[PDB]
Amino acid sequence: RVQFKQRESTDAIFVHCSATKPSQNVGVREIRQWHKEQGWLDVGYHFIIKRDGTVEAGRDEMAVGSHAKGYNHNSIGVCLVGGIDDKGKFDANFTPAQMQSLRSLLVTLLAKYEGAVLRAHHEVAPKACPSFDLKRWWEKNELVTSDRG
Amino acid sequence: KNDFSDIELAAIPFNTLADHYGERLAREQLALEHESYEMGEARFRKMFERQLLITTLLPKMIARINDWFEEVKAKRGKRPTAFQFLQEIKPEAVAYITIKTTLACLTSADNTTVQAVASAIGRAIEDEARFGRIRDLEAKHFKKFMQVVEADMLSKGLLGGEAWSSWHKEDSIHVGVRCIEMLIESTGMVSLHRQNSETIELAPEYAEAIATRAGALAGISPMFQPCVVPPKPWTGITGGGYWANGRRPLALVRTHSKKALMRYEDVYMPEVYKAINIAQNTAWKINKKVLAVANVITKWVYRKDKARKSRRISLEFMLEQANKFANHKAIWFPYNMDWRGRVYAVSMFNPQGNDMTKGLLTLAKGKPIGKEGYYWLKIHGANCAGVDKVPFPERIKFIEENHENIMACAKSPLENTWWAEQDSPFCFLAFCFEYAGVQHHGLSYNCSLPLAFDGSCSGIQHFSAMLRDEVGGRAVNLLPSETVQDIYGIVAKKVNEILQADAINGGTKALAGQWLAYGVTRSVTKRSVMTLAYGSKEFGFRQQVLEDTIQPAIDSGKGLMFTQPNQAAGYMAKLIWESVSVTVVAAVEAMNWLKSAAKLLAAEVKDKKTGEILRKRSAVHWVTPDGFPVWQEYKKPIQTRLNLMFLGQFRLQPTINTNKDSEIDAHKQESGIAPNFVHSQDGSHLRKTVVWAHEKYGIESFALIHDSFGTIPADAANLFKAVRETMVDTYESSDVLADFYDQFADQLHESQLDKMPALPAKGNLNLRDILESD
Ligand SMILES: [Hg+2]
Ligand SMILES: [Hg+2]
Ligand SMILES: [Hg+2]
Ligand SMILES: [Hg+2]
Ligand SMILES: [Hg+2]
Repeated sequence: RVQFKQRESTDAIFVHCSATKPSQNVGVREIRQWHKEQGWLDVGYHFIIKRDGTVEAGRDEMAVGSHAKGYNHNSIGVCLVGGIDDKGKFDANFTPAQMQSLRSLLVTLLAKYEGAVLRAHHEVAPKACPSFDLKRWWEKNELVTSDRG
Repeated sequence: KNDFSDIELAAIPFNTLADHYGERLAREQLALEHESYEMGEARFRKMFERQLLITTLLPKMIARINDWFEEVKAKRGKRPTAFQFLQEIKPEAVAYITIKTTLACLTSADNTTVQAVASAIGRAIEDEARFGRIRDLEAKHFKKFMQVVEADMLSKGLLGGEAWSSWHKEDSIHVGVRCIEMLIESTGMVSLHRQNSETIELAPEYAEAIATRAGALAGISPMFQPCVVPPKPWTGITGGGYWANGRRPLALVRTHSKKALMRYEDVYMPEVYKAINIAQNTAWKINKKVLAVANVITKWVYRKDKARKSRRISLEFMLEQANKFANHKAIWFPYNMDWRGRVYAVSMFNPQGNDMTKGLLTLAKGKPIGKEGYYWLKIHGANCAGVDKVPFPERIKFIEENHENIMACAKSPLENTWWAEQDSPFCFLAFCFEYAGVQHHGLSYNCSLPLAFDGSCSGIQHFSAMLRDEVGGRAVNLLPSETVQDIYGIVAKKVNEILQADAINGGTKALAGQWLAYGVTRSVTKRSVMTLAYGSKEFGFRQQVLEDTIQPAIDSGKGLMFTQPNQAAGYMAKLIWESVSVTVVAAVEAMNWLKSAAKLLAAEVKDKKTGEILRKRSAVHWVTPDGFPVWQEYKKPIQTRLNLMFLGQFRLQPTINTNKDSEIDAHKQESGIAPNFVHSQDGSHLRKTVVWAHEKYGIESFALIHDSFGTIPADAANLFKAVRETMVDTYESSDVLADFYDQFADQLHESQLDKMPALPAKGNLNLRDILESD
């Protein structure tokens, strides 16, 4: 119900990834709780993709979010449920049904924002999100664990 | 967020105020604003010389601050905790900001602990510290009814910076304590009491000074003053109302930390800034005739002797201000907000104070009263006397029946003193004056005295609208068409009626004697009937009843009938509650609904199943219809006491309020949701109404006093229509309680916690449009 300002433009589309394990079927509800605790009036992402395949809508598509910093003012963030091994580190264990969802969403967004560029948080951050080589998954349906791409 | 130099900055404010209101004024505004940090050599010399309180404390203080400055510097091995802090601050300010703050703080008959007083002064020194340059320069720009509001035309170097202080709380305390010390030694102004706390005593010397004699507080004004040119429209969350770039910005919302304040930044909500800003443009002026009286009249146990010694410094602080702008054709007041919504006026002297302040002020722009005006003016002045329970028709009369008495008050001091005998002396005297002038220039005069009106209760109102019950919406006196009658009284009859009824004629449920022997008036079944929030179910009626009528009757030996105490109270409660639970049904219904969402929202996941099933005890938030977000998060404090034995003698070891590393307080968190929500509403109704009465009916001047607002009599009649129509527009355009449902539901645990209370059933209320006279 709370409304946020509008981005004067959309230049990037980032893919991040909760640090949740394959046994946690979390979603916007749960991801928002974290954030409320992280001190925020609402979830910082625009869309989030459940292990299921379901694309739950977060903040309004065209709204300054809280996802990729120093970049929030102009981009859409997408959090992929999953991305951490059963007690360990980054592991591209996303579901194939969850990857097709991201595929169609991405085409749509990149078409509706001519010029907009597809990126990854571990491309501007010392962290391992989305935890996998994107450009490889994008250009080849090959999904590999990594912190590059 | 710095883009331009420390000069363009010291430019824009002046160069915009000059291009705008005019050049003489552009310099009167800032000049005035800088009075918060330093007086000035100009204002001081023409004051000191010209008169060959305040030319005493200032000279002696700048001294100590200079003696000590280098005394330390003796270049020996130890530097105190406040030296580099005080050092690049010009003591010119230091000694002032210290005299100026210490008196302001003695205003509070509430708290005046070395810790408070010290920390108060502390915060200031820093503002100066961080803005001492942009200020010093901006000054050089020179030597020591226009509607100036704009919505974009502000140069992008007027857009508020950091409102929050950076210093550590401890530090802030040492700096303040040294200024406080140097104050006592150079000028024996204040002294410590009950040493081992209270810095509030003023030596018996300056004490009698301020009260007794002719206007001493001359050069000592409040840290926050009224403007002499339209405030600045807000946008963003800091730096509004005021202009001076050489100062510390204000904050849209008064928060408990920069972190809390910072969560509004990204929030989009037009109506809030429209409201705040409309309320800010209202032009005002001093009511000199009332001032003329107050000027003279104000000169003519242990637990209530403290207020006497403090209400005096406040009287003087606000009679020094009223006189100060007594001639200005007009004046303005920048405004702020609560974390819950409320709009508060920044300056100490404002239209929201005791009745003397309320009377010393008046709208500076009027319309011809005419028939209606003159009527509502009457209704107004009745309420001003105290005749506000009885109905309007017999309300008017009281006035004509006293025609020649009001007029007689055409020689206020000469034995009129009648007005002084009214509930609110000056909030009334002003009335007579107004009354008189109508009776001399006719229904043609552009009168402007703000007429305010308060309602029996707002909340029992919105819930009745929200839920759509009649019986109660009509009980309040304001929802549908009826003949104004109080609810407080209505709940009385039902109490008594029941008493006799089946108490006598039906343990000791035979208390219908103890009470009937004492009397059950509307003055006993009302304190609780208005506490439908914090004070709650019958249980809350007991301690209030027991605290207000019973116990205070035994004290004077007027309750002999009440053999057994508590049990008496508890009996009435059952009666008050059953009577309310019938008079205003939806209000009680709506309140349980929340008392219920309150259990869930602030709970901790109840699965013991041990797996992906946890939900931290966290914050609870919600949004009002105009878009304003409310964040409630009561934290248990984390602190560690200090040690200070600095005044030679007297060891003091106060507790540093907190250190900001807290964990929730599940009690408050739950018991604070219903009430904070209702206050939250009042806020959002007001704002909405003000915007609506400025567009729909183009009203320009708004007076807002403790959630009662009024305009000039001319417009008085339209506010009402404005109010009535906003309520309607709200609860017709959607189901707000259904929305709040979803709003809360959204903050729970998957489904585990989705054990939400069913929304109360709506009733049948005449077509909302029935709410208005039509
Ligand atoms: Hg991640
Ligand atoms: Hg204070
Ligand atoms: Hg009044
Ligand atoms: Hg008048
Ligand atoms: Hg009330």
